[PDB]
Parts: sequence; structure tokens; C-alpha cells
Amino acid sequence: SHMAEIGTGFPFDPHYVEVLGERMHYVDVGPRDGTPVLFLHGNPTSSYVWRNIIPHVAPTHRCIAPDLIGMGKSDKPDLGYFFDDHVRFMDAFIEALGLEEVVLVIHDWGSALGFHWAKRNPERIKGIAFMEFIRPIPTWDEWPEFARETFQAFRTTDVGRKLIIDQNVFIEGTLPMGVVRPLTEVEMDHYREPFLNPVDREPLWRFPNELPIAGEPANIVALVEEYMDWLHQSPVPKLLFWGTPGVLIPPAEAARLAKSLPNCKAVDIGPGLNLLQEDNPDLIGSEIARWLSTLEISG
Amino acid sequence: AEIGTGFPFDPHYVEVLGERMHYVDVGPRDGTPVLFLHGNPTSSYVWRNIIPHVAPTHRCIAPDLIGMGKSDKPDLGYFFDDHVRFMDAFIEALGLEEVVLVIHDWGSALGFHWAKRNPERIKGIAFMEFIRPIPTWDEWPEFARETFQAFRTTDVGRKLIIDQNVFIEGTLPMGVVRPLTEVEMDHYREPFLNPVDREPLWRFPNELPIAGEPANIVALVEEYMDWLHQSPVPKLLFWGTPGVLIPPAEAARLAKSLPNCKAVDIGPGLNLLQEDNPDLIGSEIARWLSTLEISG
Ligand code: NA
Ligand code: NA
Ligand code: NA
Ligand code: NA
Ligand code: NA
Ligand code: NA
Repeated sequence: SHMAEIGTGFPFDPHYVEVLGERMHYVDVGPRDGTPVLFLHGNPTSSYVWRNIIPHVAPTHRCIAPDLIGMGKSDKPDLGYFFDDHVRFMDAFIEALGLEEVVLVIHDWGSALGFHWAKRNPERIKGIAFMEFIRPIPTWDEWPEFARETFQAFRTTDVGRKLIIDQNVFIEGTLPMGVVRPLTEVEMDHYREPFLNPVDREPLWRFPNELPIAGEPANIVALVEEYMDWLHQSPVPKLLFWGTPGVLIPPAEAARLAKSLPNCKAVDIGPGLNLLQEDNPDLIGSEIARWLSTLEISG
Repeated sequence: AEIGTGFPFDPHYVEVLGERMHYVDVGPRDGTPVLFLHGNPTSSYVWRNIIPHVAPTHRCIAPDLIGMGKSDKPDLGYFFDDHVRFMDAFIEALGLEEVVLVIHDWGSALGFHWAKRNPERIKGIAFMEFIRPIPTWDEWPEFARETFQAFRTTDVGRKLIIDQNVFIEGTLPMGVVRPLTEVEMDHYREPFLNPVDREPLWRFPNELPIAGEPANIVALVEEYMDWLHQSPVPKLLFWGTPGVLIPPAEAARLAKSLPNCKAVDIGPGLNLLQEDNPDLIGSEIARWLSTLEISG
């Protein structure tokens, strides 16, 4: 059988909340008397990446999907856009909406935010669904060969900024490199929208420079090790989506994690790179919905 | 004795996370270095009359925090997180192993937070007018309460600190008992002639742990104060009357409660104690260093 056509629209009412003096944009749909499901995107995406996942979940659960500070339709203060900046703003976003307990659905740098938050707020986490997530990559050989020269250049002084900031390579090159199917022009224009001006591309370059690869930056490596240790020892319900060949999470790693993470169901989406949501949204959405029905939530 | 206004130190610069940081670096390379950390709105200039008491016998390193002094001015928010990251990297870029700290104001938060995380490397801490949690506004001096509330008031605080440069033109001299001279003022004004460069001056008072906010800073500061209370590291506390961040009663109580701590009364003092009695501070640091178990 064949997949349904993948929607290009973003049929959600926009919201903004003031966070530390800046406005962050977010989606907020579904019923509000239960446990919210908080969807966190990564680099170089926005809440747009969840547009075809949310409709599977919204009939039964609240869906909140923010745009990270400096990204999407959120404000763009003059920050370095280190992980520290994202942590601060995301923590404050969650408090600004008065969220208590949540289910997380997280991806890429959004997964570092989600796992780091959950480790610090273990009483408030009712489940985590995750995919293509940030983990330590101890050698460049564990980074995919098709992306090695590129990410090394991204992290090389002067060259990386020329590619990402001046030439917009993370949007024009790396984003398509992360989707097995071809993105349409309408989809590309949605992803391009926040970054038309090169000055606004700082987060796109800082993010690959924060990835924990070959021990650097050491502070990120430590933080990520800490939340991975937490995840390995946590009874929290877990749902892991993976694809072939993946980028951050190759199939062999997914298979290891299906055993070494407690209470974890792993689901193969088929072909996939980084943005698994773009390659099989209906499997990811339908499986999240089924998994939510099994959790200690509905209030 | 007359207090020197000059800054007779050759520039040193080091690349840190892709940005350049300026620092004073004098004295011999064959011992344990003494790392001097300034706060808001100062620079290594604040240590200019203290360093010469120490440099004959110990290397003195005095960086300008990122965004301040002669250090580069990247487009950051200048949150404490930014200062932590850059200072950690500065220390590693100089290849420092064990150190003695001499710290003040926001420099004290940096130093104590670093020491907590590097307990085997810290061999002594001299400190003054330091950051601790302030649970209510009542515990902030009245001559400055309305001002700091305004600094932390949306839009108003930026008008004062960024547009009008009040932290330099007002708060700085407010923090010295004696009158700062025009030459000294001009040294302190140097990094902030352009209003956009005043961001760190505004973010700092907005990071102060007062009445529980920002909660992340409150937690961090509580953690390093607990660490300090539990550490056998040699400690030297300078204080003055009436103080600003530290009233005399609190200073004297800490001298008793902290392990291995000597307190030194500098006389009249507000925040920038270094400007009111540099010769006592410098000479006492020198004497104290000679008593430590450092190498050599
Ligand atoms: Na639409
Ligand atoms: Na590092
Ligand atoms: Na020198
Ligand atoms: Na005054
Ligand atoms: Na004065
Ligand atoms: Na807070």
C-alpha cells in the first residue's frame, strides 16, 4: 500500500507568549483539561515539522508546539544561541503556559531540550516519544559518511560561517539531506521563511558547533551524558522512532536502545534520515496516538 | 597614600571560543598564579593598585570579562551563563592548573562557581562585596533600592542603563566612598562609549538573585555558598562600612561560619573596596599568600 499525500499546509492558529522579555510563537490545539503533549523541534526546523503529526494527536490530547527562540516565528534577540540560551527560554516557555505534568515528543536539538528538562523535572514527565536525538558521538566514524565532511566544515573556523550564515547551506543543503523524499517548493519556502536575512542564521551555525562530537564541546558532552544516564535508569514510558539509514541514530543504535532503555518501544518508520516526520508522518502520528492511550494520563 | 590612576600594563590577548579576551599578565611564571576577577561595571582597571603588591612574588592574571574592558563584544545576551562559558574557556586557554582567586561582585559569582566545580584546583580565595542570595528587597541598601528595582523594571531599566549610561555615570561612583577622579572615570567609561555595548551592564543587575528571581541564578548561587561553607580552602574576606552587597554584620558572621576564613576591615567602603583602600587589600593579600601551601 501507499502513504497518504503529505500535507504542505500549516492550518494552525498562531499564538505568542512573552518569555523573558521576548515573544515565542507556538501552536496550541486540542482539549485543555488533560495532560499536554509538548512537541519540540530542532535544527533547522520549526513547529512546521510537526504539522502532519499533530492532527493524529489533537483529537484526544492537547498539542503544544513552540518555535525555539531565534527560530520559526519566535523573536530573534541578539544571543549566541548556545544550548544554554535555548534551555533558558524553553524552561521559561513551559512555566509561562503554567504546564505541570507533560508528555514530550522531541526531535534533534529539541530532544536535548526535552531530555535535559525531564532529568531536572522527573516528577513532571509522563512519557517521552523521541527520534533522531542528540547523544554523544565519540568519534567522527560514528557520524554518517555522507555528512562527515560537511559537519566537519560547519565546525571549522571561518569556513562554517561562510557556508551556514552567508550561503544558507543548512537550509538549502543540510535540510534536504535530512529527508529521504524530496521536499516540495512550498515546504522549502516554509522552512526558509525565518532565515531570509543572513543575520538571523546564528542558531543554524551554533547548533552544529554544540553537537557532542569527539569530546567537544566538553560541557555539552557532560550534559548529554547526564541525561542519557538518567534515561537509561528511568521507568518513564518511552517511544523511539527510527529509520534507515538515519543520521544521529543508525538502525544498530536504535536496536541497542530498544533493550537498554527501560519501558521502551521502538518503531521502524522505513527509509529515513533526520526529519523522520517528513518521511512517514502518518506512522509516527498514529503510533504516538496509540501509545498515549496506554499512558497514565487523561487528566 | 595617593591612589594611582594609571594602568601601566601591557595588553595580553587570548582567543576564547572564537572571540578575543584581554587580560593583564605580570609576574613570574614559575609558581601558582593569582587570578583576579572583576564585576559590574568595571574591568581589570579595578585591580590596578592591588596587583603591584602581589606581582613581585606571584603571577597576576586579570582578565576583562567578555563584553567588557578591552575584551571583544560579541552579540550575546550577556547572561551569567555567557560569562561562565567564556571564563571557563579563558582559564583553560591559559593552561592554568591550580590557582588562587581574588574576586569581587559578579567576579565572585564566577570565581565561586568555578571553584565549586574545580575543588582540587583552588588553593585560596580572597573575596569582597560578593554575590549571595537576597531573599527580600529589605536586605538591599535603601540608598540603592528604588534604583535597582528600576534597573529590573521592563523598559525603564534599559532607558537608564543603556540609553543614559547610569551604571557608569551614577552607580559606579556611588559605589566608591572617596571621589573617583575624572581620569579614573574616563578609564571606566572607555568600553561603553557606544550605547549598544552597554548590554552586559543591564543584564547583570537583571541576573542578581533577589526575592527568588531569576530562580536559576538563585539555585546556582545557593550551591556555591553551600560549597564555600563546606570547603576547607583558605579564605580571606575583605569588607567595609556600610558595604553595598555585604553589610558588616553579615561579613563578620561569615568570617566565623566559613571554615578557614580571615576577615579584614578596610574602613569605610561601599562596593568597589579596591578604590577606597587598595594598599590594605593588596598588602594583606600578599601576606596571606605567603602563608598558603602553594607551589612555589
Ligand atoms: Na493554512
Ligand atoms: Na570543550
Ligand atoms: Na605583561
Ligand atoms: Na547615591
Ligand atoms: Na565616588
Ligand atoms: Na525565575
